Amino acid sequence: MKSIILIVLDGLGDRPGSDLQNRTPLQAAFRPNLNWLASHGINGIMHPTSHMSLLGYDPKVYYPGRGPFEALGLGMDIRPGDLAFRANFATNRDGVIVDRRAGRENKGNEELADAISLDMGEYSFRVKSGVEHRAALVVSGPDLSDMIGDSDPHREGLPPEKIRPTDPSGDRTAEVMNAYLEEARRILSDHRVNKERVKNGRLPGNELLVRSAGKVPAIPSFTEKNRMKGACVVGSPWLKGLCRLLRMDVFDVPGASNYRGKIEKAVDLTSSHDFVLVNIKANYPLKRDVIEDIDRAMEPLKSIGDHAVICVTGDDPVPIVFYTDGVMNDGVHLFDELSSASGSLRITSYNVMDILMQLAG
Amino acid sequence: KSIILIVLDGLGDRPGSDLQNRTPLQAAFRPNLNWLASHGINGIMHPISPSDTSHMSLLGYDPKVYYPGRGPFEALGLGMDIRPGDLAFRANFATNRDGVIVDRRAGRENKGNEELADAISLDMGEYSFRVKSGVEHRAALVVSGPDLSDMIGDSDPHREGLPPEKIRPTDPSGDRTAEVMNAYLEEARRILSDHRVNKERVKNGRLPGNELLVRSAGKVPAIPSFTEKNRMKGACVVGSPWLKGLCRLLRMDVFDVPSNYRGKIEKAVDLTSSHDFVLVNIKNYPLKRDVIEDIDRAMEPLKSIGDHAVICVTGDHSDPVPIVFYTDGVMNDGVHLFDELSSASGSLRITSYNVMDILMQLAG
Repeated sequence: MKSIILIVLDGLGDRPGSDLQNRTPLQAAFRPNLNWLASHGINGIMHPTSHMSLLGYDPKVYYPGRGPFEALGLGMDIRPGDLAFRANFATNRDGVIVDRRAGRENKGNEELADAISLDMGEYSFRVKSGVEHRAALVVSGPDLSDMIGDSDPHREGLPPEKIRPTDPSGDRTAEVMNAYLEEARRILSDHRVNKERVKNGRLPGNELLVRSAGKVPAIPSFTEKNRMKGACVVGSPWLKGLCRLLRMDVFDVPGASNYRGKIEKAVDLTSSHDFVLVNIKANYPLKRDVIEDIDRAMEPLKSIGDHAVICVTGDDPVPIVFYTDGVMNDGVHLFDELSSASGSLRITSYNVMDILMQLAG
Repeated sequence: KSIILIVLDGLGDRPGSDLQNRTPLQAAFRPNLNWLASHGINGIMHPISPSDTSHMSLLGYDPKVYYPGRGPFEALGLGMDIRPGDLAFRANFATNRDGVIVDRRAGRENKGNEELADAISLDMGEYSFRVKSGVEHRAALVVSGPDLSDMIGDSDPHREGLPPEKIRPTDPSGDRTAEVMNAYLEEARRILSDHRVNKERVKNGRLPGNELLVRSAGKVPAIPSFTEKNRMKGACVVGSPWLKGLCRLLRMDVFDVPSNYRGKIEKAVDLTSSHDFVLVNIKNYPLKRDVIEDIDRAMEPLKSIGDHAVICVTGDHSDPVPIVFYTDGVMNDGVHLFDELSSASGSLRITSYNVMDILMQLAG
């Protein structure tokens, strides 16, 4: 049975401009490889995180929630049953939140994240810091519930709130979370980065203010879910992050853009994997030339039809094209927003993975 | 208790007058490394006897057996995944004007090679062929299938003026592999010769890469999992194609953070929550000093994770190196500084072989 390569082009669709003579970047672009794919394949229009459905997981049964999402955004590996918070490094002089953002200071934020990444009891606390005051906290351990309130008072002038239950399933999490917040409180207050800050007249981040608690749900392995072996040629911390949540191997291949390498690598993994998602990227003439680049990097694809199925799709409604060998052509000859609307296919994020499994046999 | 093994790769030794007759390591402001030496066991490790790596024996593999082979290793260095049972060759794109090898390197032209590499990467039923291209004429072929043999010769004749060699079996068990290879190479030279980049070369008075010359056929042996060899789950925080590829060989999870010492160090620390072993590879005189100082800053988190991890730090070469092992309640053996001089005062006198032992028999 054949392998699958699903290539998602971010940004595509777009609208016409009189700059490209009232055509989209996609219809303006010299795109012979994508056009070839179209003429030798089946064609259509797809519409709906769109990336998660594509991978065959209904979002909203499986959507992990904003907390864990941030944690994904900031490197960081969560697991089902883990509790995630969005966090701010903030200032707390004499028991009142004076600046929920610690002036948006960044220096040292990294060592402060580490210093308050720890274990206590059966529990494990991970903090990682992003841009300015932004940060994420991931807790893991027994009994975790997202049925709790926020630490963040939501405005200057209030003390940090004690976490409260919400409903009685949260009682444990709250007791545990208030005890962690205190712990982090002293460590933060005592750290040299912050003693440095007061001296030099800067605002210290001596509170980790947490909010938007979200529990990571069931989420079956990629294998469990789709009984196949999965790889992502993805650059972007959250996709890299999500792919690892579902246990698919990840490969970056960046540059010192590198479309060629991402396609060539995705073709390589065809040897050792059943399914390879490769995610592309994200002024009109420029948008055009970028597509023309992308198309040149796609020459490998026309010849693996005997051993892989190839899907290209964008990410309201976006073109989609399916090619493998022995596929009967739709009658569509170009790949773009108009011409592809004459395709036989009218599908949804969710049908993609099915059509892919069938073309593969 | 998890293990983080930090290999300081290319550890500037040999004293220099510039640093007042001290080493880069000895002159570097090293409080974190030194902290570990104070709170731990110290000594000198002798990397394994007679060779591009001592990393292999740290992950607990005797490099005498299951060294992959020069073929596989080339492929490994171009970022190609290999698995047990594949055949791997070093390769050159070459010019072949009517049956004779005229330039064994296609003049070192690189432009368009990767597309040529692609066009001759293909499934021919039960066998699969993957060619990736490197700097200049440099290439590798990996071939996958049932019962390949490396008991075969070379397609490369080693000098200009001769024809490409048909592949001969060097023993009865390579007769099948030779039949497959010769047909593939004939198929390949027909694809190449007709490609647009080679046509746009003869057109433009350049040297076409119309021939794949293969040599050093090597079959990647059985090689246990990392879990199979060591009975734990491992990850590598490494950049560097060869090392990443080997890590995928051993079936460990590979992670590449991209001078992000801090970030590699703290990714390793985050991985200790879900992996029992994590390998981390870090790659004039005052500048070398100032790098070691930059590395030392990155190791700040390590100071506080000994309650649930074991930290080890050594060097490697690019000749014995310093090594320090730390965890909670280890029993400091009296050395206070990390460098190739003061680490000699420590208790430990060991080889790369011994490292797994000290680690795992120290994590409980």
